[PDB]
Amino acid sequence: KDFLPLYFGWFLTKKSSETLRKAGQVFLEELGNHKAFKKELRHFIEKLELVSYFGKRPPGVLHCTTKFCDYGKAAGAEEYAQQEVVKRSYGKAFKLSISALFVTPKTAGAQVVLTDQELQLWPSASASEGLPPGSRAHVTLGCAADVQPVQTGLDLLDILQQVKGGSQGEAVGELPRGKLYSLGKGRWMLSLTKKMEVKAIFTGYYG
Amino acid sequence: VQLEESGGGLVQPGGSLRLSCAASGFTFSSYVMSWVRQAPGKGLEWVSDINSGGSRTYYTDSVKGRFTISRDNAKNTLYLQMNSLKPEDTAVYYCARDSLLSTRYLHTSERGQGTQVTVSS
Repeated sequence: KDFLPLYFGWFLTKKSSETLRKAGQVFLEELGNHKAFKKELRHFIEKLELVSYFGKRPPGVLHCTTKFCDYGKAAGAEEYAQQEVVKRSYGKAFKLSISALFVTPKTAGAQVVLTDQELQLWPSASASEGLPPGSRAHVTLGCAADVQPVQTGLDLLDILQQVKGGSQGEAVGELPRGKLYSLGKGRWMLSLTKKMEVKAIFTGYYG
Repeated sequence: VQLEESGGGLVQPGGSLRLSCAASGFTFSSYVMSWVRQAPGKGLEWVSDINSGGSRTYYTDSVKGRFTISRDNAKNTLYLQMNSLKPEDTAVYYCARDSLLSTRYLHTSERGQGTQVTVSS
């Protein structure tokens, strides 16, 4: 038998990956200097440099995972890989929209919003109950030392649960690229005025 | 980008309203469209959204089975049929461009002026 990838997903072009990575680093520098963040440093961990705090960063180019397959060992991996839309789309370019950036004490990431065509590539957990399909879609930008990058999607889902119910509060800041919200418990969300568009190739990563 | 809501009003619990939102200034048939609402003393919260062709809809668990979102792309109009209304449904309702997940509705330029819905005796 042939094995499957470690995971499928959208892998950004170098130019797009560079643009988004730089936007994430600027956000981290801006957020860490904001009075509202500094005041709540107790709920999070002299000043903290968030670039340092998020000291594990993706090597190479950034990506947005669809289905983790573990070469076929993960539940649902074979069903996912055999879909016509997955086979037809393999190697094809797509444009992903980034609508928000977020930081928690564990991860820093970018929220991805998918087109209908891209949702067809999203696979069919309790953390996401009552949210739209594809809510977990994200690009990991940084993790704290003891954190695994899969936490980024769980962090996003938790943020979205508060946003859904209107608990994001009034905006606590305007940054150059959008509106900043303090969600409590170390969680911060920058809702971008203009969605960022990044070009990516849907393919499989093998390690 | 223009969004004009209408259809709000006062109703008794169990009653019905239909909100409308006429869109202009963009290619309406290209966009997911959303309804959000803000109850007194609370933040803007999700209600429902609908994809461009109208084939996919989303509802928060709190309105599921009672509200129906729909659209008429030829008339560039979005609708929210609100049945079996409860006092908990009292709020200002806003139509917004793009999906709920996109949080476009958090930006003033992306939403309409809002329409009052009040449910009591």
